Amino acid sequence: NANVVVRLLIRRPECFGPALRGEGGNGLLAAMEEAIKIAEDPSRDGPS
Amino acid sequence: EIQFLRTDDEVVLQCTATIHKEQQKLCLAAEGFGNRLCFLESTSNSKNVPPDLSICTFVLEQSLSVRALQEMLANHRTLLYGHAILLRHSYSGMYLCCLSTSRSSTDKLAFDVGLQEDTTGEACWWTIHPASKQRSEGEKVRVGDDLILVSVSSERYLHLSYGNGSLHVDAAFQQTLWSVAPISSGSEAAQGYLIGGDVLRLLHGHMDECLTVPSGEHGEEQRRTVHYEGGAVSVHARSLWRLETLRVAWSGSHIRWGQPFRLRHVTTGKYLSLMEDKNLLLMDKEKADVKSTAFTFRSSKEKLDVGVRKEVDGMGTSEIKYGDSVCYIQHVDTGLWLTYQSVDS
Repeated sequence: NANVVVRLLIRRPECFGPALRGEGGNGLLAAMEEAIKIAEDPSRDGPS
Repeated sequence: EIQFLRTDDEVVLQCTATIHKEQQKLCLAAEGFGNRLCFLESTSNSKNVPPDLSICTFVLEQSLSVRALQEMLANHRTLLYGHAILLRHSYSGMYLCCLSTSRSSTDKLAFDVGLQEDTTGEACWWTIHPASKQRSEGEKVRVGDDLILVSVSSERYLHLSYGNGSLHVDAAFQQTLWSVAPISSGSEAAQGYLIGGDVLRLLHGHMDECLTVPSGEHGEEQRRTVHYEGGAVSVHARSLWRLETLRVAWSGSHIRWGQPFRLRHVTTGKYLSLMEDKNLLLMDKEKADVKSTAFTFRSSKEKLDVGVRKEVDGMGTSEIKYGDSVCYIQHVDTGLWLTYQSVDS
């Protein structure tokens, strides 16, 4: 199951999100810091 | 009928590229000497510039199955889909491989396709997969079919990348369809029997002359002109010409009488051509425009006007043979018959 899932995920790289996708996607650390900032700042975390 | 690729045929990997909303045909090439990385040569405008099939060409060497592959790395066959094939560069002698280096522009998981000397390792081995539903896994591969090549070591595909300003070939997880065209087969009728894409010397007299260019003093314009010389130039490399057929597919076929072709000076790299006011002259690759660089061999100097024959897709009959057969070089367009100025080394 692990091998099959890894193969499918690498066949479809969009599953990793905006980051980790490449071609302009930032690193995992940058994505996590950006998400922390988004959570801290309203009007980007909630609906408003 | 339907011919099949075999473990000794000479083939070219071709891809279709549509940029500026215009489809172009590009062939994988690799210099090998001084540059391991592979690139693409556009063969669409063969009438405007010559393609360098000499480095664009490859040869199939092995078609063994994957089980035997991993087995014997743990210790005229026919291509079948799913087999592990070995592609050897005809000129350099190295083998197509998936380099571990990652030069690809922000592709991360993609690699670079190049040439490697050692056959050992799964990197040089590629697996053929059907392009569409016409073919089936395990079925033998046929001439003219489209292929998907999968690297064993990296499990990526030979991918044509448009991401950079130029088109690149990289081993990525996106797949591009490659059309395989044959140049030469394993028959190779006897010896002699002039074959397209051959390096040869054109000797005028009783093995006492050679068509060469002035090269003792160097100089670009000195190399530019063409003359006849006798002596050790018959052994030097300045008297070597490649006979390039005007077609891409089956360019390694036997050359027949009346077949147009181009003559390229091997050392200088420029193509011999006619300009009526200044007789023969070499010129650059860019300027070779068929009408001026197209020559042909005639058995008899009489104006038979045989015209154009049907382009057979295969080895063909072996008309012109080396040494014994006498040939007359005739310009395809003007119809002139070479000759020497007989100026009184």
